[PDB]
Amino acid sequence: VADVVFVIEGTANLGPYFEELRKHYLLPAIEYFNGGPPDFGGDYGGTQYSLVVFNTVDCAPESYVQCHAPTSSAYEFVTWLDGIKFMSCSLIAEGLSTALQLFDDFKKMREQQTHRVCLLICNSPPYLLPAVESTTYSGCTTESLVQKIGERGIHFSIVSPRKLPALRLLFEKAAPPALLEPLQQPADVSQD
Amino acid sequence: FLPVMKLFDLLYPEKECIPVPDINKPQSTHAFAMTCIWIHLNRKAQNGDSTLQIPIPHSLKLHHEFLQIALLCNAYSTNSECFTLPMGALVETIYGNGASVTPLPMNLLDSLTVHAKMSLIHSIATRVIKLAHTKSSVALAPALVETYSRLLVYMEIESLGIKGFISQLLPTVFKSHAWGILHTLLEMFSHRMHHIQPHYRVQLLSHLHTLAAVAQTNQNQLHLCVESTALRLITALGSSEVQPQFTRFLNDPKTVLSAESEELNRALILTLARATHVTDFFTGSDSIQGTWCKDILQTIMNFTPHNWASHTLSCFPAPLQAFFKQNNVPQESRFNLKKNVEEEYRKWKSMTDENEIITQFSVQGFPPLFLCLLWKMLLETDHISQIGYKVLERIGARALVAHVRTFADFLVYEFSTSAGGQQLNKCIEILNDMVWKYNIVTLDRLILCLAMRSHEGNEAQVCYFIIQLLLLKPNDFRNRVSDFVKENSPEHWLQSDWHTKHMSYHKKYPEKLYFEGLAEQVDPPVPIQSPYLPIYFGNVCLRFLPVFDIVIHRFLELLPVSKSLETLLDHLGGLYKFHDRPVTYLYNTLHYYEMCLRNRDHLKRKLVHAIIGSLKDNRPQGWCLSDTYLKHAMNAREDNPWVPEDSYYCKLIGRLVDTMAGKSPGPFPNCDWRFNEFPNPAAHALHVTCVELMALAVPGKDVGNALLNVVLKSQPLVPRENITAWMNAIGLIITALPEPYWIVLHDRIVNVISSSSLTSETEWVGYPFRLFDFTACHQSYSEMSCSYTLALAHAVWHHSSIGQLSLIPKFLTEALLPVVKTEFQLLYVYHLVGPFLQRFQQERTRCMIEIGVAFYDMLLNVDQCSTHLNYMDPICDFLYHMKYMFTGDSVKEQVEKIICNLKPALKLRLRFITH
Repeated sequence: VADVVFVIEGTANLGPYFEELRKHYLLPAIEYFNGGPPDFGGDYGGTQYSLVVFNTVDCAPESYVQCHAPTSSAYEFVTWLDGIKFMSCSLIAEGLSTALQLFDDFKKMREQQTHRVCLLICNSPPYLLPAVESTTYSGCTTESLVQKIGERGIHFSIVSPRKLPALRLLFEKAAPPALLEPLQQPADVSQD
Repeated sequence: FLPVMKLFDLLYPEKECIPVPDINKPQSTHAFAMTCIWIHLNRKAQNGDSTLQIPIPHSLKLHHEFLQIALLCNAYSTNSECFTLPMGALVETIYGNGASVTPLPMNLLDSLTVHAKMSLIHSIATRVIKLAHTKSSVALAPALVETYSRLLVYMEIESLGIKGFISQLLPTVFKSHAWGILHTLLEMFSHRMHHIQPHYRVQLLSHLHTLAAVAQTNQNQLHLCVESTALRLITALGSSEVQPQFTRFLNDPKTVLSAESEELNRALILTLARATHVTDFFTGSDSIQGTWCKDILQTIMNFTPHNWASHTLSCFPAPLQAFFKQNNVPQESRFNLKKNVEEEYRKWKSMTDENEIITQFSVQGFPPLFLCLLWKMLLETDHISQIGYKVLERIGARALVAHVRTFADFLVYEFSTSAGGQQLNKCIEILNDMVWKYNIVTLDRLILCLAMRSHEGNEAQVCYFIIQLLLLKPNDFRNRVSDFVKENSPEHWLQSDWHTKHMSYHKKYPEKLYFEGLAEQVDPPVPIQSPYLPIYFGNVCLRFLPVFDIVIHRFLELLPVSKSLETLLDHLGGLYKFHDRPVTYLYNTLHYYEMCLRNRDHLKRKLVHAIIGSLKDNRPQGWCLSDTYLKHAMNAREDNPWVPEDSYYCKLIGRLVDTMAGKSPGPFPNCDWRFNEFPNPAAHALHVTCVELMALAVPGKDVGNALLNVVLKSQPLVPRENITAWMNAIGLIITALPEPYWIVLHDRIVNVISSSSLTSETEWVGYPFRLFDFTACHQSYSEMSCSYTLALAHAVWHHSSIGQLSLIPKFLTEALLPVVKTEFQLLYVYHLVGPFLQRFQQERTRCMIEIGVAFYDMLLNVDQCSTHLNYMDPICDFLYHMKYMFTGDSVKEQVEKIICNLKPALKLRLRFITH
């Protein structure tokens, strides 16, 4: 219980749309996974969760990622919701690998397993067509998807906007039960 | 409280798991507090219905629901709707059975009961008010009330709680006389509570006086018990709070404070005399502030006070009561004996036809008549036949006051006529076994009436003999307390077996006071006068201290037989089983004695070890200076232990300089930091310093001398860097000791060095400012003797700024005139006097002008024998602000005639001062 993960990518594509996306989808992430509207003590028991943020590789001189949410005491994540950065493709795969390694570290040392689930959020239809020339990972977004879903039993998900990206077709490789068929027009489900 | 708690848990509870359970059966609540605060957070969030009910207790999950008797009664979950667990953790009152009624006393609070304060407040209060409201017909169930007695920090933080408790006791005495409950709780409260708030204690005094006055206590003739408690309320409060409290009860004596407890009123005025001398409350003025005590007199004058015949009247600084001392009706023109024996003979001859009429002819109860029957009886084995016994035990004390009043004269006359009692050994044994068989005297009022008119110089010896042997010859009680030494004295603060101990004690030797110990034809027990039986012995040993005061303060002419009263107090060690406060008992009895202590000096020559052993009725090993003297007094104790006192005094002051910053958790503060009169270790420093310096007679004069010695003849043990602590220490020890002890400081400052050479060719040291003011000796250099002397001065000035300063103005006018020759002498005396004038300005304004003209007089001197004044303008502006900031246009006329003699420069400076 109280397990979530956020991955924001649609900065340039959903700059203004991010407010409505939060008002319609980010509220149940706290309303359902907690008692209600969030100051509480922060522990390492597993009740905490993570949140990763990634930007466009093109509109970036040298920096890649700025992930910061080890525990967040389930409120510090609510603190830096509006503390996002803004920047055409996006090449988000290099940022999905960050969440991959993060949940790998979680399963490696933070194992008390609460089967922490992960959710991705994008507005542009990204693709890191060059999957090479990286630091500690040389896989594509489909390989990352099948590794995070098939190899790792971590529940994957991607909350797309009203439009139709390609990830809605890439969902077909989600071998574990993701429950991404019905859209969350009512309160969001723990497994999207 | 939630944000600070969260920040602390993030900082202090920097962890994510709960390892190391650490059961810690003895004490663990100081460790598991995190679980308690978390449960409190959950309860607050549930009351608020938000914040996810303070989620994730996982941080201390093991300690979260660890709740699933005497070892782990962690009553932490008592926030709300869980009071069953704490109320069952502590054994409540018993309801099944019904003089033992409440068994199973609990453990002392220090074990684990130190925390239960926010929960156990009114539980026992509700219990007692419930049992008192309906009725108390069966034997009184509450007897574990001793638990409620020992609530130290609890009653400390909830003084309003006990205030409400008393204001709810008032409806209890309103219901019916508070017969059972009051006589159960009040005695144990008085005999168990010591460090009570002074204003709260005087409120308690007013309450008890009001309840004892009205209504009548004819059937509760044992009411005198609370009177004994009154004595304990007039003992330890005289130190400082007497003056602030005098206005608190300012309006009470204007109507009622001396209704009938005239003996208690004499006792309290004696205690007030004790308090006023510490420290010299009337030596400053004796003309205008006299009304401040006249009000007190204004009460007792309505009820025949001060019937002392000036015998004991030797300590009042204001002997204005001598205006009202002739109405003491002493001996009633000496015919009182004839009158009472004539009426006793009339009664004895009329008993043949008056026993059926004396019931209807008991007008006024015949106050000083019935006790005279002891001599007429006992010739035919107690012919009273309870004829007047029931007539007596309705106004017993109120008639026995006059009974003993006339019996004192009777006995002194008889013993002066016999001169040895060879034939009056009969009445001697009568008075001896008068305590063996239960009598209604309880020896509670004998010494006061005996000192009224019998202790006169012609008859002081017979009354001293009375005080000596009326209680010491009977061996029914002295042996009982002689075996009672190893019961409460070694184990005093381990209250867990008190119930059975006191039960055994007061059922073995005594039975009951109302039980007529006189063996007449019938003896109906009537076992109904048993409301509570906590103590039968504390009364006499509590009253014995003013007995010592009276026998020592006025009868000191007798040196040899004083060894007998020493043996008597050796037989009365229990006298010192409650409190060690001989400071006032030495002051009021030593005021004018230190100069003429020779007889008392030879008495103390043997009383040193006697007082040492009397104080030794404990085992905390706390008082070492006494044991240090003992180990330094192996042989020839009259001369040796007073020679190396200076270094000794070092250790003494050493202890004091360790009382504030040194080894604070030492042997001194203990047992129990709150009942040995410990608001501070200096309070215990007081009486130990007193008893040390009261040993010999050459001290007091030698106190200040040896202190100045250890100052300039600095022993290698005396450090030079933290000297100011030693300054404060000497200041305290001086402001603590009586007047003939600090009186030496006057000549120590003005006579020793103020004119060492210091007239014209002192030296090139003449620069006054850099050296004469203290703190110049911060280096090993710049340390002049005058500087350390000024420092010791300022110390004793600030510490003794209560009454010792009051004699200072006249002092300057008496001795400081023909000593001032130069100008730096004037700067020195300014350094001495100035910085403490505002202390006078606060309360003693009426002497400021004196100080003023004193300084002005100095000007005259420094105007006559003076060629030039180099630093005169400092004195000019000093006197300027002296006038304008403190005195103002007040002393203009007196100074007008004195400044006209100044030098032209001084005129040019103070031509606006004269304006």
